[PDB]
Amino acid sequence: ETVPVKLKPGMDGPKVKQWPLTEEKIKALVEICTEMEKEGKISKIGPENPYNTPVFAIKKSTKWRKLVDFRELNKRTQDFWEVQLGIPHPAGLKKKKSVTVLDVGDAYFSVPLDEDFRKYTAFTIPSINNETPGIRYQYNVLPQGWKGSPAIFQSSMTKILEPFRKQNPDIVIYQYMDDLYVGSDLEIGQHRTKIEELRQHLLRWGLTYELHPDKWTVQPIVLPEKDSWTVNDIQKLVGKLNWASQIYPGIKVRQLCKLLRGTKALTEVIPLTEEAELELAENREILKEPVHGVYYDPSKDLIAEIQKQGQGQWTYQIYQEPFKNLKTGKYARTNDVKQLTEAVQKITTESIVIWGKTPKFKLPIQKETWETWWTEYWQATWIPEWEFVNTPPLVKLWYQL
Amino acid sequence: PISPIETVPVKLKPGMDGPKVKQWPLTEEKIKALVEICTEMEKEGKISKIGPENPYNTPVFAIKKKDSTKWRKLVDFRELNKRTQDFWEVQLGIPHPAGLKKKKSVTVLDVGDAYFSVPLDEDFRKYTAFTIPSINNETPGIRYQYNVLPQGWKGSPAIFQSSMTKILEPFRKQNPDIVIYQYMDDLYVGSDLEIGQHRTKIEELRQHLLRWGLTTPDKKKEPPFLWMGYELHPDKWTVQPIVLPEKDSWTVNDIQKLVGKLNWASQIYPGIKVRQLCKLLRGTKALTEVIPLTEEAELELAENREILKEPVHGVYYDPSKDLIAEIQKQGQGQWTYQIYQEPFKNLKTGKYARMRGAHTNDVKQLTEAVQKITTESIVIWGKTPKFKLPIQKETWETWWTEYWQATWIPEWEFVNTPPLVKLWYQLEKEPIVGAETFYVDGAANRETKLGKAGYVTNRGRQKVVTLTDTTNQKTELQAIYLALQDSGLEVNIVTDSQYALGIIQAQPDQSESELVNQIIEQLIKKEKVYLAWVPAHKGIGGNEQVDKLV
Ligand SMILES: Cc1cc(C#N)cc(C)c1Oc1nc(Nc2ccc(C#N)cc2)nc(N)c1Br
Repeated sequence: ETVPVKLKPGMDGPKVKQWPLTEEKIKALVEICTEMEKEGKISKIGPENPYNTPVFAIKKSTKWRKLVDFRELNKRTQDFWEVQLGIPHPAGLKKKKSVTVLDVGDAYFSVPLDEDFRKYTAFTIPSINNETPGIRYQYNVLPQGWKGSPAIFQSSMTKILEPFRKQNPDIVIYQYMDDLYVGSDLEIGQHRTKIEELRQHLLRWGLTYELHPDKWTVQPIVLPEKDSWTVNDIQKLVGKLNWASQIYPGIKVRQLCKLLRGTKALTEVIPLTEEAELELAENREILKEPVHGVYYDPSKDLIAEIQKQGQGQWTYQIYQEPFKNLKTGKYARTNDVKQLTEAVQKITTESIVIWGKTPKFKLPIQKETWETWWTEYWQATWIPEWEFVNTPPLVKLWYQL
Repeated sequence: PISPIETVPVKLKPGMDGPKVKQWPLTEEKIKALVEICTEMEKEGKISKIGPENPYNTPVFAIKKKDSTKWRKLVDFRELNKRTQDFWEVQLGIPHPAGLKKKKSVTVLDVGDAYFSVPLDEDFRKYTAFTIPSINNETPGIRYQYNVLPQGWKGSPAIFQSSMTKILEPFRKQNPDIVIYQYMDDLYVGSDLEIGQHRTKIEELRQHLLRWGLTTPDKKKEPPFLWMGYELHPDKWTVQPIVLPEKDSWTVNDIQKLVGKLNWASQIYPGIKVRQLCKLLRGTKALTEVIPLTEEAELELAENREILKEPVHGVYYDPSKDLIAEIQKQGQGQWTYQIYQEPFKNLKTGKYARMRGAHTNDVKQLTEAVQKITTESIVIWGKTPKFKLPIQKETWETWWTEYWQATWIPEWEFVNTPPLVKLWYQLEKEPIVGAETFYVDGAANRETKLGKAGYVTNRGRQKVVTLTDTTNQKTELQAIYLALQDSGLEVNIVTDSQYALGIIQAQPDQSESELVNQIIEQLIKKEKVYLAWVPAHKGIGGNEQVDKLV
């Protein structure tokens, strides 16, 4: 028996154009969809269904997997999956020694989708050179990728997990989209043993990598320590503190720029003052800690900014109001797009663990370039929202490591 | 016939109700034509006559077909249409010839009375009710509703195309070696069979079509086939013949049309240019208005006419070979490219001319062109080409690393086809010892638009100039230009304009701003330039001493 699903009032379903796909991905999607069809998961639809949602194929492991981009649908169903029922995020998760991520997307394939909602899940497999009409389907069952699916399966999921949760009260299990997040403070061997145990419960209802949220620490704005200092060195120093001043209460610059008096050659060396010596010492003491005055507001979107730092290094900040950093970090270790892609999934994962929310990303790249390529490296079953921006070149400098 | 295929379920938009428009009284001879037409339609099942009950109605009119004395039946579905649900887009996107494969035999079948051959959702038919008015409106009219897809109704193209697709399925599946493209009421069929086995296959197709309600006129050309602006032959293709007029005088209208034809020819004729012609179209002039061709436009026109004189063709796609794409810098901001699998038999060619921003360099543009060509390739062939680019590997990787945006291009090779794309200057990475430090600053007054731009150096030089109707951002550019023209071959420059710094550290080699181009020519002449930023009004030494003087 299905659950009635309503869109947000005044909104019609998604009408998003299908991205062009390479031969191999189209082939993989035909294969997969031919099978899902024979099994009743999806059915062919006619032209009286106007809606559309993009699909892609990704490579998990060498095996093609279908990925449906439900970002619009999720946005237009938001009232339903967020505030009717809806899934509480546990504050305890981010505190565990180990969190394991388990894909449980298969669970939705066994639950019928409300007959009147199915048409909104329409997608199209395109053909090369537009030589034939796209192949068109909609869903008969809870689709992977739709925020409605975990909302609806919620009740079943806690029945499946009750025994295991009751037997291990110190383990935190949180569901987000297609994934289960499982956190304990057990030793890593005992932790893995418990994941196996959990897998076995899962397996009775039809479900056949590791994070360490502690080892997540801030990436402070760092103030160089230096042998000697040039005027240029001081000016960079003053600008980085000047900008930190926008974020951190208590930052002081006065007796530091006292050094930069008159008009001096950039390369001239200037000795360090008693005064100044204490400042950057105390500013460093300040930059080490979390921002005083900044708190997460659950009614607001999270934003993530990323900067390309060079040599395979990337810096990022997560805030809700610009400059009010909830968290800062870096990613490292050469295809630019591949690395950015990895960084986005990493940042999205931490954000899920910490707030139970995905950020909207400001990506330092060309719209057209990102869209061509991100598919090649994407490995998650969710997709965050993103826009494209030109990194203010100074912001890059002030977050360098 | 009327196809035995299932109907497509149709509804009206959720708030709305069916049309209820009143019929305009008609001329006596239009009424007569309408009765004739409708009587014939009704005998073929296309329409059925109704009586109220049925509360709906939509106006019918009738026009005399050209001079040739036939009447056509017009229905005006405006109101039914505004009230009908949206449908999926028929098929957005049409094939490019460069993407087609070669065929030995091709034939074009057209479907007779296509829309009237497809049944309409039984439940929806009432909303198509119309009325032939009596003479001078004096007695009740004759009322009909459609049983088939009406011409002019919103749902017809989409439902017809979906019907044809369902009907073609089994035949496509049983005949994987033959290919069929659908468009509107035409079918385009091609095979690698010899005329005999092929004509036999055509007949099985027609037979299969007719089994499903769709007639296709019998067995009465050869290549070339004119198709969608193109000329198709069995193993090659070109655009349909382009004729550029000779005129002493060109209207805005004539030039628009010429640019359109040239743009169309650029799909297969290498190196067509329209930059100079397009500049003529700049401004706000009337269509009938005559525009003197500038000298460059007049030469560009010539250059193109020289390219167009003898025909060129493209070849078709062989799925077993790589695609090679080559790009050349043409004019300024102009890029041209060719795609082939065997040198130099182009499957097609193209132009790229877009400007992303006010300031760019050749490396950035080349990358954008590569991006546009990659997407075109996904669409046409389902894979990306191997590129051949007039840029050195060392140049590319020097740009990519030092630039703050992420980028990436697929497999490519250097090819020495000048002009080569180069970075024309590099900014120093560290302050230059022994180079004069210019502390610059510009600032404008908001309501006066009057500005000052100037500098102080560590060597004691100073200078301020006045600027008229300027902005704050221009004066900051002016200050930097000032420092460049008054300094030696090596110079450190300290600004407080993130704006100015953003532009210049991006390393532009071309701009829409004249000022910025001046700064650029100046940057190329230097031997070393180091650009630094400081926070303004933060009392920084050199800053608040050239800020105080400006
Ligand atoms: C059969 C056909 C005819 C015309 C038309 N008109 C236009 C189109 C889009 C066609 O479809 C296809 N044609 C070809 N090659 C082809 C080769 C030679 C000629 C010739 N002469 C025409 C088409 N390859 C396909 N995959 C498809 Br699908």
